[PDB]
Order: sequence, then C-alpha cells, then structure tokens
Amino acid sequence: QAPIAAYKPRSNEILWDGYGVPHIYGVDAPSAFYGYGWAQARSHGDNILRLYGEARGKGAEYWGPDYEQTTVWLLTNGVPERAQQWYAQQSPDFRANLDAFAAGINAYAQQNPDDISPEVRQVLPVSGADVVAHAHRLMNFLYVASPGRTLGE
Amino acid sequence: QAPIAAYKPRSNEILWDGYGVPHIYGVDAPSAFYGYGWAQARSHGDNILRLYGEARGKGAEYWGPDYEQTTVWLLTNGVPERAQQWYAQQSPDFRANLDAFAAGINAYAQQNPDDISPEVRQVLPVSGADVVAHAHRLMNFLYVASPGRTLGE
Amino acid sequence: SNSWAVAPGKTANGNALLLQNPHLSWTTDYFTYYEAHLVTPDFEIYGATQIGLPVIRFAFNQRMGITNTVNGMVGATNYRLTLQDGGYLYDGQVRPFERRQASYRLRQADGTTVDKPLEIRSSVHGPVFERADGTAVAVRVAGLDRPGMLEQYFDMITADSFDDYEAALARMQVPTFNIVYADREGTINYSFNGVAPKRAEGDIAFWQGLVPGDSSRYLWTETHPLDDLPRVTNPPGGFVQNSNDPPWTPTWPVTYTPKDFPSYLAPQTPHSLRAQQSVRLMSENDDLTLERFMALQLSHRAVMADRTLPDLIPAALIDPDPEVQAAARLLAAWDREFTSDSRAALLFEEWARLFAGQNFAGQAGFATPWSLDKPVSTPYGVRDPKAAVDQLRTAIANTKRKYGAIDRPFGDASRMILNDVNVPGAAGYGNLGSFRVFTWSDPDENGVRTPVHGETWVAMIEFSTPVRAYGLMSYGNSRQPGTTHYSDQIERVSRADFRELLLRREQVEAAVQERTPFNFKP
Amino acid sequence: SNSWAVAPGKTANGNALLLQNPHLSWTTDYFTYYEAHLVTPDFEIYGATQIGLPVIRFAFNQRMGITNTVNGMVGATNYRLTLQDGGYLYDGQVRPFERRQASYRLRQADGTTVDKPLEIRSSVHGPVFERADGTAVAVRVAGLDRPGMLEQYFDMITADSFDDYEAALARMQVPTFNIVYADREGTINYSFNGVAPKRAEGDIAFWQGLVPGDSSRYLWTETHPLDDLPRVTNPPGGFVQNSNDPPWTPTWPVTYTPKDFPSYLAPQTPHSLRAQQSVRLMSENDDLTLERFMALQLSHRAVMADRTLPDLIPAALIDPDPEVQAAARLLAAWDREFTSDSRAALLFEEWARLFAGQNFAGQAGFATPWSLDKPVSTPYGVRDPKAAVDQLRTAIANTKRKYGAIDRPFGDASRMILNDVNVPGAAGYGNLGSFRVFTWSDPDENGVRTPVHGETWVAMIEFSTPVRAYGLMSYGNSRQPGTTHYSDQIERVSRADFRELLLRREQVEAAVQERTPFNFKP
Repeated sequence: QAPIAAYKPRSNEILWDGYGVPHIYGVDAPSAFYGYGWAQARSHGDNILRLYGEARGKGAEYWGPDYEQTTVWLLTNGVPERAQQWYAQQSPDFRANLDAFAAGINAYAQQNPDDISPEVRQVLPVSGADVVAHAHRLMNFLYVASPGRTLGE
Repeated sequence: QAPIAAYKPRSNEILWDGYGVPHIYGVDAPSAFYGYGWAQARSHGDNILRLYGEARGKGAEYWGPDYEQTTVWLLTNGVPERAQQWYAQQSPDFRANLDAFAAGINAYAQQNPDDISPEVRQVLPVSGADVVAHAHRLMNFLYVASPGRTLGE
Repeated sequence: SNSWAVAPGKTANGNALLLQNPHLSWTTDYFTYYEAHLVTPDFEIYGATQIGLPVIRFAFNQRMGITNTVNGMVGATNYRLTLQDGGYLYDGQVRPFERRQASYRLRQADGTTVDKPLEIRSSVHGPVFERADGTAVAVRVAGLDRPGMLEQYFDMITADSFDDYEAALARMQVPTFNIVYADREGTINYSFNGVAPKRAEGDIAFWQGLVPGDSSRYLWTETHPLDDLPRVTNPPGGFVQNSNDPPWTPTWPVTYTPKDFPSYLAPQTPHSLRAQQSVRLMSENDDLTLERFMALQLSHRAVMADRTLPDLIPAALIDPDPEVQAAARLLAAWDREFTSDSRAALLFEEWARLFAGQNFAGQAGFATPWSLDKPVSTPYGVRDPKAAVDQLRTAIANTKRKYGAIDRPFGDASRMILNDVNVPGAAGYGNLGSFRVFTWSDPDENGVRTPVHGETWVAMIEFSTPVRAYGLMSYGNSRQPGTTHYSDQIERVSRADFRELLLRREQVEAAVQERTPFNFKP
Repeated sequence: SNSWAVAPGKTANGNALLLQNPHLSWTTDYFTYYEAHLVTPDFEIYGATQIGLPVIRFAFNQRMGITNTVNGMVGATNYRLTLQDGGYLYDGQVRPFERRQASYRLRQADGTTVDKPLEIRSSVHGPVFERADGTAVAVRVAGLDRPGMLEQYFDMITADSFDDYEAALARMQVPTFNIVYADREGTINYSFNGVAPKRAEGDIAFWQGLVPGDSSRYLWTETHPLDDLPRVTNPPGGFVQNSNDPPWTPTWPVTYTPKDFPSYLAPQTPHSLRAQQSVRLMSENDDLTLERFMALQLSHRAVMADRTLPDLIPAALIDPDPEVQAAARLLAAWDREFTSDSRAALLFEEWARLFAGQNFAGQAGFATPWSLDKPVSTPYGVRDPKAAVDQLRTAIANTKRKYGAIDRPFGDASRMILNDVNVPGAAGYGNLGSFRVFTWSDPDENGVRTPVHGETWVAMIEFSTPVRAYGLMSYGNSRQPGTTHYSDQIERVSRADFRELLLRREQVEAAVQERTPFNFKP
C-alpha cells in the first residue's frame, strides 16, 4: 500500500477557495514560501506587520504608550538582536525560504498599497530576520517566559 | 365540593368484568360479605379452603408430612383455639359479616361441587371462626412471628 | 412494596394521588392478592387483599384509600431458656413449665391417619420450642389479646373522615405494616403501624436475636399506643412514601429523626437504592398529573450502576483481557436502565451479585458509606477497583454460564410466562435501584428467568370527583384450575397498559360479562 | 486545547485518526490561526498556524500530521536578587551587573516621537527587571541558543517517516508544547516536548516561584534531551491524548508514572474534568470511524454536574424557599448537557462559579478529592451540602442578575456573533467537563455572552489512502478590514457542519474561486 501520487506544480499560483483558504503551489520551496507570505499578507497583513513591528522592539516608536511595556520587555531581553543572530545561523536553504516569505509579504503590500492599514505602512519592508524575530518572541517571550510572570503582574 | 352520589343496591348480585373481577352489590353488609365469600371461593376456592384447613391446625391431618411443621407451630402457639376466642369476642354486627362470608364460601362449594379440588373437600364447611383463624395466622404467625425466626431456620 | 401519597399542592389538578404497590411472591398461596369491589347502601370499597381475607387491605373508594408495605414491626421476642431441674431458670429460681398433652392426626401416603402426641409447654414468656441444635426457645407474641384486626381494617377503609380513620387505626388491632392514606379532602398520612412492646432497654438488634429468658428484666407486658409511633401528616414536602426502608425519610424534608423514638422500634440501616429512588421520584417532581405519577412508577433505574460504574469502568479498561475490556465498554455505553433491549443489564447484575452479595444489599464494597445525612446519594464508589475488576472477570464467566453470552438482551432472558402467554420483561431487582420490581429467578437451561416476586397488585388513584384509578394484577384474578383469568393480564403488564378500575355503576354495567344474582338466606 | 491520535487497531478501517483542536483567544492578534495549503514538487502541508509564522504548526498531508497543546514547560526561571553595593549578592560575594545604555523612541499622541533612555542590566542569571513592589528579578530563559525552531517544525511536518520526525523533534529547537503525531503507516505518538533545564533539586512549584538569586546552587546550565521527557508511542490502549492536563494519563492504561521523571518537569495537580472526558471518550470507544471520532469531539457534558448534583439537589430540596426548590427541580430534570435549549445550564454555571471558583478549578468543595488512582472519576461529591445550598441561593440571584431568569435557554444567552452573523451557541467551559470548548464571556446588559476563547481551528483526519479530513475555523481565515472571510464559517460552527479539507489537485481545482498566478523574482 503506497500513498497516492504527490502532485508536481508546473507554475507558481495560489488557488483560493470560497472561504478564503489559500492553496499555494510552487515549483520550489522558496516559491511556496513566497506565496505563503503573500497569502498571509492579504488575509492578515495589518496585524502581521504590527506584530513584526513589535518584534523589532519598535512597538513604542511606531504606536506609542500601549506598546511600550512590550518594547521594554523585548529590548531588555535582547530579542531583536538575538533574532538577527538566529537569522544569521539559519541554513542557506532555510534562510532562502524565510527570505522568500518576507518578500511575499512585501510584494503584496507593493501591489496593494491601499489594503495596508495606514499606521502599519511604516513597518514595510519586512525581512527574513523580522520573521525569525516574531517566532522567537512568540515562543520564548510569550509562551515560555511571559512578562507577567517575571514582572509579577 | 361533594363526592358523587353513593350507589344504593336494590338486589344482591355480582357483576363480573372480562378479567374475572367481581363487583359485589348487596342490600346490606352481610349480603356483601356473603357475595365476597362466594366470589373468592369461585376465584381461589382450592387454596382458600386449604389455608383454612391449616389455620384449624389440621394441615397434617388433611394433607400429611409437608404440612406437619405448620400444624405443630400453630397448635403449640394456640392459634386454632385463640381464633375461637377472638371469634367469640367479635361485635354482633361484625360476627354476622364474618358468618355471611363463610356462608358465601360454603354456598359456592354447595352449588359447584365439581369445581372444588378433591383433596380440599374435607375442609367444608368453613365457619366464621375459620375466617378469623386464617387472618390471625397470617398476621401474627406468618408476618409478625414466623416459624423460621423462632426455630432459627 | 412501594407506597406513594401526594398532597394536592404537589399535583396539577389539586387532588391527592395514591399508589398501591405491594411486592409479594407470585406463587405462595397465602400471599395471592385478589381484586374485588364491594358496594352496599352504606359503604363502597375497591381493591386487592390476600385470598381468604374478608376485608380489602389495599382499598379505595370515591372518598379515601390506603396502601400497605412491610415495616417488620418486631412484635415478637424469642428467648433463650436455661433448662434446669425439669423447669427453666428464671431470676435465679427454677420455674415449672405449663404443660399440656395434645394430639394430632398425620395423613399417611395411603390416605389413612395415625395419631401423634404433642406436648405443648409454656414458660412465663410463651410457647416453648426446641431448635435442631438443641436450643430451648420461648416465643412471646404481642397483641394476642387484639381480636379486632379484621374489623379495624373494615372501619379504616370505610371511614367517612380522616378522624374516623385515625380513631380506628388507634385501636391497635393490626399488629404490623406501614400504612399510607389519602382522601378527596386533601389529607395524606403515613404511619409506621403495629403493636410494639414497651421495653426498658436494648436497641432493635438486641430484641431481634435470642433475648435472655432467665430474667424478668426482659419480660415486657405493655405495648405502645399509636401516638408513640412514627407518623407524618401533610408534611411540608407534599408527599409521603415508603419502600420498606426504615421510617427515617418518609417525606422530604423529614419531620423527625431516629432520636425521637425508642431505638427498638425500627432499624437504622442503609436505605435500599429502590427506597432512595422513591424519595427522589417524589421530591424532584412537581405539578404531578395522574399520568405522570403513573409513568414515574415504572422507574427501573440501575441506580447501583450510577454509584459504581464511574470507578469500575476505568479500572476494568486497564486489564489486558480483551473480554474484560469489551465488558467495560459494553457497561459504559449502557444507559443504565433495565429495559427489555438492554444488552448490558444481565452482565451488570452478575457483577453486582459479587460486589454487593447475592441479594445486592452488601455495603462493604462501597468507597463512601451510607449516611442519613445524604439519604439518597450514598453509598457510593468502588472501594477496591482492582478487586472489583476481578469480580467482573468472574461475573463475565457467570453471565456466559447463565445466559449464553455477555450481551444477551435483558428482555430475551427475562420473561413473564403464565400458561401460554410469554412476554418480554423489563425492570428488575429493587436493591439495584429499580423502583418497579421484578425479582427475577435463576435462569433455566436456556437462560430464561421469570418473576419469583415483585409487582402484583399495582394501582394508582387520583381523588378527583369522581375518582379516577388505574391498575393491573400480574397473575390475574383467579388461580383455580383451568381458569381463563390467570394469564390474561400479564401481556398488559409487559406493555405497562393499565386498565381503568371501574367503581361507578354505569361503568360496571357497561363492562359486565357475567351476572350472578344471589339470595343470602341467613 | 485538545489532542487525539488513534491507532489502526482501535478504528474500523485500520487507519490512524488525528484531531487538531487548539484553544486560544478569539481576539488576541498573535494567537490568530490561519488555514493554508502548501504544495511543492518535494512536499505538501495542510493546516493552521499563528499569523506571521512561515511554517504550519497544526499540519497534515497524505502521509502524516501533528497537533499541539500547551504543556507549560517551565523553560524559564525568575530569580529574586539581593541588591548590595551597586551589584547583587551571589554566593556571599557582590557581583557587578552587566550594564548597557540603550534608547528607544516613544510615539506621542500628535505623531511625533521623544527619545527615552533604557538601561539594560544582566546578572549571571539573565536580564534584570524591577516589579512594582520593588522586587529585583532576573529572568533566565532556556534555549536562547536554539535558532532552529522554524526549521524543526518544517522538517517535522514534512518528514518522510516517523524516524525522520523523531530525529527532527530530537533537535530540541521547539521550547515547549505537547506534540501528538499520527501517520498512514499506523504510528501514533505523544510527546511532552520542550527545553527543560536540568536541576539538582526542587519540584516544579519551587521552580515556578521566585528562586533565590543569591546562590550558584540554583544556576542551571544544561537542558534535558528528548529521551528524558514523557513520551508514548503505539501504547496498549490504542490512543494518545492531551487536554492540557499533566502528562500522567496520556493513554489508558498508562505507560509510566510521575516517579519516572524529575519532579520539576510537570505538575501533579488534579486533571480537569475536560481532560477526564478526553480519556473516557477515547478509552471507552472502540471500532471508531472518522464520523464517530468527529461526533465524540462535540462532547459537551456538564461533568461537574454528575459529580455534584446527586448531593446538591436533595440538600436544596429541604430549603423552605420555593425558588431554591424550583432551581433544584430544574437542575434535577436537566440532562446535564450544554445544549442550546438547556434551561438549567446557565444556573448551574453560576452555582459552579461559587462552588469551584470563577475559573471552576477549585477543589475545596468536593467530598472525595482527586486521585491519580481514579484519574477519570474524582473529585466527587459535595463536602458541605448546606453551604453548597447557600451558594445555590446566591447563584440563583446571580443567574437572574446576569440573564434575566433562572431558566433562560443556554443558546439564547450564549451566542456566536461575528459581523452580522448571530447564531445559537452550545458547549462551554472545559473545567465544567465540556470537551468542545467555548469560554463564554460575561453577558452584556441583555444577558448575551459570546466566546472569548475556545474552539478555533478544528480538524479531524483519517490517514486512509488518500487521506480524508474535515475542519472548521471559528473566526474565518481573514481578519483584514471589510473581508468576507471573517464571519463566513461561524454559522457552520453552530451546526457542527464541517467542511471537507481539500488536499488533492482535482478537489482544489473544482473549488477554486480566485486564482493568483505569481512570479517569484529572487
């Protein structure tokens, strides 16, 4: 008993169903990640960009007081910088996928500038490192170590 | 709010339904008890007669070994005799009802001698005292004081 | 036996409801109930009573009705005698027995008789007997001077008011039984009736075993009057009940506690799961209709399953035997009702037979013991899940031996067979929680069991104007050889299809099938 | 979050089943799940993941799939520092802080920014913070040298065999989460994953509070490898599960016990009623089909009602207040399910809020405490029925204040409202026993509450050939302003009408609504 045949894309395309679910077909990994980034930007671009902004430690700079506590938390914990460090330690192939994903987000914003919330445009363009930064913040400084448990709030 | 009207029988009769349930109508109490005795004899005559036989302390005499333990139990406890004593202490009106009931059982056996089991004919005729004897055995020497609890069986 | 009385306030139409539900052997002759209706210009009574009895014990008419259940009133004392010098030791001295030489005939196989002597002895206690093990015992029975039992019941079931009923009940001529009452004016009453001797010491257990027969210190003489026994009238809860359980929760909330009576009147043992269902079925339901009242009577919940399966199932599931796991999954899927189609019921009874004993009354296996403080939710849990799982292993074997499979439909094995009528059974053992009772017998070689005892005379009455009542008699109204009225109601019983009890003249006339005119020639 | 993996032996068709059921806030941006499908000549992945993440965390394809649930791996330690002489006391001596002057901009209301200085200090433990109460705390986070989290998930969800999956999982780049796996070859696996520091002393509670920051005795350095953490593969029970409960009953029967691991890896606290349902729903069911598997996921049993109502109801019934009695009868009639039409559910939650606390996790009110020996049937009973009845009295008041009546239909108050779609709710709080979760918010002025957290991405996969999967996303697949894909799935959620997830080319082509050809110009 063997799995059915794996499909083999001949062109890069996203097939969306009636619920807004993206089916990303790429001729290679980078293409798939690029499409995934594009799709995500189109479906949740505003919040993704804002989140990437926070992961840079620039939440306070971009949006003010309500984002300052997180900025102090990420800066004091060296998150933005470690993100750069982790980004540099990625394997070549995976860095390409991360870069393609980031390029996907930028391309979408580039092609549809009117769909990007105004207060979030200042974050563009995002980079592979921003992608790593957000994942690092989510995993280690939101799930594992929360500001509440340290600050005792 | 008052109960519906109480029916008032003009003749003595038993109206049986399709399930063999007797509806005994009497012009007075004795008549009703007589009808009830007749009805009971027709529906359960064999076992009633046998039971009355046992309450006389004559179970062993009439039916043998299998009824001897009960005979010894009722005789030693003075049941047959106390039944006679209790019968004599009944109010006149209630003794009449007990007598009518007994007469009812006898009348039925008298009118339908072929429906009375052969081994139970020897008990006929029953008397008001037999009626009291059975009730006394059932209450005090079956329900309240059982031979098993005394004999330790 | 079960017994329910509902006050107007707890019903939809404002009329008291009454349930007659005695449980007795289906074969013992003197326990056979007979249905009848007596009408006179001065009284009317409808109901069932044991054959041979000239008065109806489970009666009702347009105005009132009563029902009974066993309370086991300890009206007799068995004394261990110390035999000495031709008499018995009493208060340090030797007393002589009252001796009477009697004789009785004993029928022989051939029909002749032989005379057998019988010496009847009495101590100051009462008649003397000798057990197989040699113990000399004297039995003292209370109320041997109460000749009016039959007339008291007659005056009770024929009373024109509650006061007359009580006055009659107060004569103390009926030596035992819990008696429940309800009438059209709205009164409901529960009475722990019987002739109980006044004792200066000892709890019920003490007076139930052999009491020392060597001291006047234990020779009682007086008996308790009605106002000394547990009684409830129109309680706050709007209902009164009794399912053979001690009289400590005859209603909810209660109106008295054990300490309010002599410790020898009634036991203070764990209430059966059926008795617990009784209290729940009444207290948890409001705005009752006769139809709803009747539906509740059919309750057949495997209450012990609710108290044990949550602990048993997980423990059984870890056993490596796929049959034990299969039995656990079968029991887990079960709705815990004793319905004809239940495939898990039989297996559960078999487990229960081991967990709680052959009569399902055992308490040692529970994790949380019974408590009067939680009378309808204890005992609970499985104390030793591992040992309980071994019991299940054995139960699986016993279920297969008895019924042929671990999942035979309950109603395929449980049958009600009378003459040529054979119908599917439902409901079951009261100690397992079933309110409606059918004490199933051991199965035959093909796994078929039938009722040995249980539902017999079942009636529900609404004291509206006129009254409305429904009933059924499991084994018919006649047991004479060849009668057509022995097995003609069991099919209805299997479908809970009750007949309307006809009290009104026109109803009876419309239903007449046979007429027996009679002349009572005094 | 819930997670189920079923081995072939426990299914009808012989193919492993997998359930992706993460529970997260419906509003928190970084917790928003997004559904996607990625196909390349070398791999394929379908599933949900948090927005911004370039890899799918809840993935599956024709060969395998995984799911995650929070296990709360304690990968960080907060130390109480003792400040002294410009440094901190460590092993009796004063050490200097590593000090770094930084600066950051803070946007003003008018859009301009101001520079704010930020000094970043570190002890030997890690970055230093100061709480509002003045406590100086240093946070040490494990795995700050694990840059491959995203690639590990990529290699995990894209593994060609279980061995590749394990090898990838073994890299220890994913710092937390319980991870469940299932594939078409029949393997199912549960892993209590995360980067846990090796500690020489102290149980989990010790390492969760402020640890002394004045001694190297508590400065950990090494971390545990995969083979040191709780894991289960193809257990005897045929299933693996986790509903956020400690890893002590990931399967039934269990394959290890707390003593088999360091006391600081996971807590040994009472399993939630939802986690207990999880274990029962799997262990008690056999011969599962994907349809049956999906029906079980919808479980919404008020398990706490089964553990408390038997004791509460009788106690409430004796209270003289007819409203308390009415609430007791309402609760007693309830089938104990969180269905849209339940008239007793809301009242019960309100009682539970007092009996077990606002989060329903309280244990002090139970009569029989929780025990790992009876992991799915304890705690149980009401310790103080009288006090519990007072709590009910208050609950009745709270139910009326919040919803307008003590018997408002659950689904009339519980609503799922997204944009203009407003549909009836069902199921509820996990701590009350509901497996399918909808953490309802406090009601508005009209008694209308909506989900704050709960079911989000829900998917069930059968690893047949080809695979068959169904799913639903509560809040749609888009949250951009004006999108039509935010509230277009909630109506389906209210009817448990799952969509077939399309992985095969022809299926996707048949469903295409928009096409986005693209050119990736590196």
